Parts: sequence; structure tokens; C-alpha cells
Amino acid sequence: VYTHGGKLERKSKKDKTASKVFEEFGVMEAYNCWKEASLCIQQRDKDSVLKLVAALNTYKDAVEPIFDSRLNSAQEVLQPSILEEFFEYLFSRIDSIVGVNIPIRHPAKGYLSLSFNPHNIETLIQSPEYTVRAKDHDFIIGGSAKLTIQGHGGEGETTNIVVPAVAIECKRYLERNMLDECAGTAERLKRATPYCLYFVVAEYLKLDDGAPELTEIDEIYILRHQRNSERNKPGFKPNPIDGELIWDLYQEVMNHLGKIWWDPNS
Amino acid sequence: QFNPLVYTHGGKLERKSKKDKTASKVFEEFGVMEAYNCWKEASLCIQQRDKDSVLKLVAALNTYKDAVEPIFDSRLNSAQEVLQPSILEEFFEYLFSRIDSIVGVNIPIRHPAKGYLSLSFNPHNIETLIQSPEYTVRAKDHDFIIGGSAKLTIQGHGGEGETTNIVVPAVAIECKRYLERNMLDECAGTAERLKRATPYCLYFVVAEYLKLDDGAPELTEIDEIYILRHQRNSERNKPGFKPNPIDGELIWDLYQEVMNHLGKIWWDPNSALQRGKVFN
Ligand SMILES: [Br-]
Ligand SMILES: [Br-]
Ligand SMILES: [Br-]
Ligand SMILES: [Br-]
Ligand SMILES: [Br-]
Ligand SMILES: [Br-]
Repeated sequence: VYTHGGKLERKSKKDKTASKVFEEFGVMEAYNCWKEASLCIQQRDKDSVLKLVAALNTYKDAVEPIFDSRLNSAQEVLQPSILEEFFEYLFSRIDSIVGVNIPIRHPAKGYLSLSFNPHNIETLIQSPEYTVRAKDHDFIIGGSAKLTIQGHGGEGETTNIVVPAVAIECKRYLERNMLDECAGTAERLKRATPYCLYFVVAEYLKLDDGAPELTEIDEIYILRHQRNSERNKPGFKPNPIDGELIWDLYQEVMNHLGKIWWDPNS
Repeated sequence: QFNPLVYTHGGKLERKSKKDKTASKVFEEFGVMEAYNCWKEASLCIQQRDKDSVLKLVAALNTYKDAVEPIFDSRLNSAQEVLQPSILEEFFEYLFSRIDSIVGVNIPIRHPAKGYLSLSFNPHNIETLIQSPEYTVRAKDHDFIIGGSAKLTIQGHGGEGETTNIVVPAVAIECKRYLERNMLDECAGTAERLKRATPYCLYFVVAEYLKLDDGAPELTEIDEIYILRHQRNSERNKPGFKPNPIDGELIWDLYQEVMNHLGKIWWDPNSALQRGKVFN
């Protein structure tokens, strides 16, 4: 898939302003170097995961100052996909670890609900119209399925859905509005798929004068251990993305993906 | 199969009478099967559904309850089982047995049934999630549903469908002898769930007597609550009590509300950019 790469590739064909900037400041080259260094790491011991994090830090240090200063709102398109593409690298080896061919490992809309909204009494009997609500998540590990409804009139109406085992939101900074929105989604997500792990990953924290809502979210990671308001202050050094957190997150995901979950009895 | 007259109450008597020798003795000695047969025959024989015909169905209902409920109450008691509550259910089956031509389609469900509430996923493991993800349909028992039935199939990468029968209601009605606090709260909770699952389902709570100790006020998602006899369940206790009959005009009001609902176009995209508004 390559979420971040795909955004760059399309902006470079389509957006004259942004393609100019990409060439002049060497974004494509830096991106290529990040991908090539990331995709060649085969193992997932602690050291390998810390190598992925170093390449991630390097890429962000190279490219985020360009996104921030050289693009307008041409760049609240570019920056957020970096973490998403990162997770695709981190979890690109799960097929051989767990012995199954996992179709979803990228941003996707995970199933929330099925409800029925027939046009009329005829329709309700013959072929009831329905809605699958799904929620876009920054990163999902899951399966895809087909959902078919059939009435008396014999034809099946089918919808493709994604069922997550893991879903991760990825943000630069976590503020009040977003964290509340995440806690509401967690509630829906746990009714729909009780065995889905739900993580909110941010680099910076920005809850100011306010108290975080820790609803049904399994973990919140603040990768740089710093407050958002430090960013505009005089001579500011951003902490790197902490490799120990990503190592912790990796282990928790993998532990979850290898376990049993549900059982008619045991 | 298709069947709008399943005789829920008749079926209860018939099974009690085959299985419970004590109860079947009581049935014969006090003429319950005869009174029941008379109720069914008078109900089945009313062909129209104008106001007067609906009042006639209610009179037959009143008569049958007057005949049989004092027997259930005093001669059987806890062996009354599902006996007394099914009368109102069988009643609604009579009331709605002829809707097929008015509405233009044969309605498959018109009986107590579990209407679909939600679909959620509970895979056994990562293998199962990809191949064939296990799931749960939550559904709610209602005393009477007018609705359709559908098949829900989920399929993973390993091809084969896991199928479940569901019922999708257009109307769902709870039927009780008396309405108390616990049941009303439980009904209000179900109404919230029921409106997310099937927003175009009409939801009614019908009882004969009211038993709300508290007059504390709660808005709810129940479309109508009918107290058929307009009395309190505290009068029933008292020395020398005459029960008010089931009021025919309320049942007439309920019938008309159901029929208006079943005739309407519920979801109409083209009828929304026409008007301006989505409702009235
Ligand atoms: Br591939
Ligand atoms: Br595949
Ligand atoms: Br919902
Ligand atoms: Br018949
Ligand atoms: Br009672
Ligand atoms: Br629900």
C-alpha cells in the first residue's frame, strides 16, 4: 500500500507547487532511503525494532521541517501519514510470525454496526435495505469479510467489511477534542468487536487545564514525552520518538495476535 | 412457511393439556377449551376491519378473559405458566391477520419473536478472523412483532458462509397484565436499542393495569403506552372489585396507528430534496 509514499507520489504528479518543493529539498530521496532501510529489516528482536525507530527519527528530522515551513495547508496532508506508513513497516512481517496471510495492515474502516432502514413494507419483506457503519482508523490489523442480507425475494445484497484485531490512531499531538472522540470510538469499537485492541499513539500531549478521558482505550502512547506547547517556545529541542515505547507496543500487539480470545466454553 | 394465525394462546393450552394432567382436568371441568374455541371462531369470523368490527373483536376478547382468567388465577396459579399472557398476543394475531391486501404484501412474521438488535464479532483467533469470523446476533424477545425475516451470512477468505435467520420488525408490541417500574425501565432501554437497530420500527407497550408507584418523569423512545382498562393494579387486591373491560376505542386507536405506519414510505431519498425537511 504505502500510505505516505502514495501521498508523495500523487502530489508529485498533480501538485506543481509541492513537486517543486519535493525536488528542491530532496523529499523523494529521503523517503526512498527510509523505505529501503526499513523494508530490509527482516527480524523483529528488540534491536531490529530500535533500528526501525532510528530510521523513522531520521526521516522525520529530514522531512518534517520541510512540510512545516515550505508547505501551507498543502502539508496537513503529508505529515500524519508518516506514522501510518511506519506501522506498516513495523508489522510487515506478521504473516510469517503468526502463520497466516493477513489482508489488512494499513488504514481502513473497521466495522461498527449493522442496522436496517427499509424503504417500505414491500422492501422490508423482499430485500431489506441496510447500513453498515464503519470507522476510519489510522491503522488496522484485521480480516476482511463479506456480509450478505437476503429477504424473501431471493437476491443477496452484499457488503465488504473489515473486522479488526488491532486498531491504532496516530496523531502528532493529542488535544481534548481528539481524545474524547477516541474514547467515544472505543466504546463503539468494543461493542462491535470486543477482542479488538485499541491504541492511541501521539508524539506530543496537549491537554491543557483539562483531564484526559481514559474510556475503553487500551493504551495511549506519547512517543516524545513532551508537551505540545514546548514546540513554539524559544530554542526548543524535540525529544526523539522513543524506541522503548514502540518496542512495548509491538510486544503487546504480537502477544494479542497469538492468543485465543473467544471460546464457546473452554 | 407462511402463516399469519399461529394461535400462541391456543398452542399453550394444547400443550399444557397434553403434558399437565392436573391442568387438563381443570380445563375440561371448567370448560376452558370450549370457551377458547368460541373466542377463536368469533374472532376468525369478523371479516372487516372498520371501527365496529374492531370493537366486536374486543368484545369477544373481553368475554373470553372474563370466562377464563378467573380459572387461571384461582384454579391453577403458578401452573398458569405462559397461559394468561398469550391471550393478548393471540388477540393481536387476530387483529392483524387480514393486513396482507391493504399493504400489498404477505407479511411473514405476526407473532412473538426476537427482533434483531445488533451484530458483533467475537473471532476465536487470528486464523478464524481471516477464514471465518465468529459472530453474535443480539436480538430481543417481543410479545408481538409485525415484520420480515432475512438471512444474514458472513464469509471470510476461506469461502464458506455462516448463516443466521433474523427477524426485522416494522412493529413490535410488549403485552403485560400490569405495568410496574422495573418493566417500564426495561422497555425504555429496549426502545433505545431497538431504534438504533431498526429506526423505522414502531414500538408499543400495552398493559391492562398500571402499577407505577412513583410519578417521577422520564422521556423515552417508546412510541405509545396503552393502559387498556384505565385502572390501577391496587384495585385488584381490594374487597369486591369490578374490573373495567378492555377499552375498544384504545385498540381501535392502536390499529389505526399500525395501519398508518405500514402504509407509509419510510426511507425516501427522492422525497427529501423535494420538500426541504426530512420529517414534519
Ligand atoms: Br506483495
Ligand atoms: Br489474500
Ligand atoms: Br451505532
Ligand atoms: Br387460518
Ligand atoms: Br397476576
Ligand atoms: Br445495542
